[PDB]
Amino acid sequence: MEAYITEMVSRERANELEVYVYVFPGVYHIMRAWQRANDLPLAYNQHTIMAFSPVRHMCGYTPMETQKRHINIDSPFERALLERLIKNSLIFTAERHLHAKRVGHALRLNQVQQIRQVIIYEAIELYVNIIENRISIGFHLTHQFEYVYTLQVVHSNGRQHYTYLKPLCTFETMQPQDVLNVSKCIKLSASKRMKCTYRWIQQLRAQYRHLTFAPNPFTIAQNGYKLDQLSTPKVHFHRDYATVVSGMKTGKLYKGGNIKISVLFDEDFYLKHHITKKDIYQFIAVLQKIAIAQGVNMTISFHHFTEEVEALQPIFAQTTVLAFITSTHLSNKKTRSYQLLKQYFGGKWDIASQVITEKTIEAFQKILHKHGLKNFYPNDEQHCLRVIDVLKNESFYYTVMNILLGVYVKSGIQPWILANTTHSDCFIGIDVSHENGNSAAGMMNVIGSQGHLIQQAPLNGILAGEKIDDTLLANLLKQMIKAYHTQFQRFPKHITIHRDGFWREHTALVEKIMSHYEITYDIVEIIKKPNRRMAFFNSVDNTFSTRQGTVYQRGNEAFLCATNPQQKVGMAQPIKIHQVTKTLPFSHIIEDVYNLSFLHIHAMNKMRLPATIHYADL
Repeated sequence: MEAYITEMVSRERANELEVYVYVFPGVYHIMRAWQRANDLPLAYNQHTIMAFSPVRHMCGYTPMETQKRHINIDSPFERALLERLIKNSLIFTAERHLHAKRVGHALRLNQVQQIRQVIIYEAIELYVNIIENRISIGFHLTHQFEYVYTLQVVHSNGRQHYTYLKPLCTFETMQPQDVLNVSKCIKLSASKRMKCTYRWIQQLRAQYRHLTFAPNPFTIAQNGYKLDQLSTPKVHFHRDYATVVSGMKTGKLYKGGNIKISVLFDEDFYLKHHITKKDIYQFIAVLQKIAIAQGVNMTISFHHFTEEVEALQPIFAQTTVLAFITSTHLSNKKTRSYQLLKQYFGGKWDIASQVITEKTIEAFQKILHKHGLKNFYPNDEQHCLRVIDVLKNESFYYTVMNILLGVYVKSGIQPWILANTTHSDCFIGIDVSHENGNSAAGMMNVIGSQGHLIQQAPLNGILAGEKIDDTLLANLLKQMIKAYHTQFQRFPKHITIHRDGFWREHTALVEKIMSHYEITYDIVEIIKKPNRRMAFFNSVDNTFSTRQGTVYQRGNEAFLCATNPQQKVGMAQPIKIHQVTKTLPFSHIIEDVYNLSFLHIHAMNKMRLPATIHYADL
């Protein structure tokens, strides 16, 4: 089985709820005075105050008018007020009958764990919306942290935020060793999460009276959603391969080439860890043999380095660098080497995935010893081939590719593309945030039908949810259209614009440009943190399971599950898709979004976002 969602819809339409409305000649103290007395939930907007029951024993003030009415469906002012009132009523009943506590933006609800000096509480988060005259409540389960020791530049007291008597607990203020334990403890499975949410939510509705729900309101059939299953697209290496892994194991890359590498080796591998010199040569020979088997000619240049004579680019000058550095120095963020590596890689790249550390060398030695191939000449072809064949069937194999792909993207190499064209012809992506959602430097990408990059331009400013300037947006759109025209000798007939976040730009300018060049277009918003979860329920074994490529569709909104994570990492996080323009069918939009996410050419494991809004810097 049964599709589920962390959502629930009441059987009472928003225009059949009777409310008391008071108008005053915005006002904030009036609500507080009326809420302290008579102990009732309220809401306000501007000078208007809305409540569910008639207020009695007023502290003061004389409203211009008092009414017992319904609301106006078409009034944007009377809908946000009712949403606020419903959310406040839910918080009221949760805080009274369920003993929850309003902290920050969520409600602490119970106790789960304590690690060292940190208590971990589970907090529920509620969202109320009015869509097609129906009230829908969505909810999320998160975790909040609190230090246990009391004081004998930021301070906090429960919900009271005296930020500048115990201190606050945040990921920024965590100790280096506490982060790993906290992240491990926060991890929850699909069944644990989707049962802990449902238990508390269905306890909430037992003590609620203003709205009524079905006995089983969490099924997607009770929410107006429609289920869809999407097939996995094929990829192209030199023919049609069903899976990326199969192509990487027994295929030739889409584009080859030659690479000159300035290998960066740290001396600490010898002074402290006692690693033999020939081991580095053996590892490099293995990598070169694999690359030559893939059709890429890795050519070696070593560069034993320390902190002297850095002078910005130390010895590399924006060339491809193979990194050898100890994990103990990698963990230390204060080290200049880690900062330089981050600057060379960028925000999108993860530092620890493409860097060879002593742990990788130790695993290579363990494999070599355990298979009786610890002594082989690097220059011997048969020995290297046997080592490759041994490593092909191990779990270490992935790691090797995580390095090779790492030096393939940065060297202007395209490993694979899509084997079939999408429904649209060109994709323009505007990425102004990290993968989790936190803001970062902006980037505009242009992608063809089968996923090959066309153009890429930086975007400055846009620090926090700001509309892009009209002049800059027009210049960028014209530049990308001209780039496509130059490369393809034509003009696109359909362009999809993927936006990271909410669309705040001037749609009239886009319409004018598209009509000037006679190009049809669509605008789609992708939300990376929908704060929702989706799963299937099996009653025979009574568990919840997430299946990759699953679509829930309602109106012009959709939820997409595009990953299949293991039970060890956690639970799959969905993607929200919203269509603004109505030019193309929305199912085709969802399918294109799903297909563009199979272009994780930077890493061996599948990514969550489409490549339009998740792409490396050049």
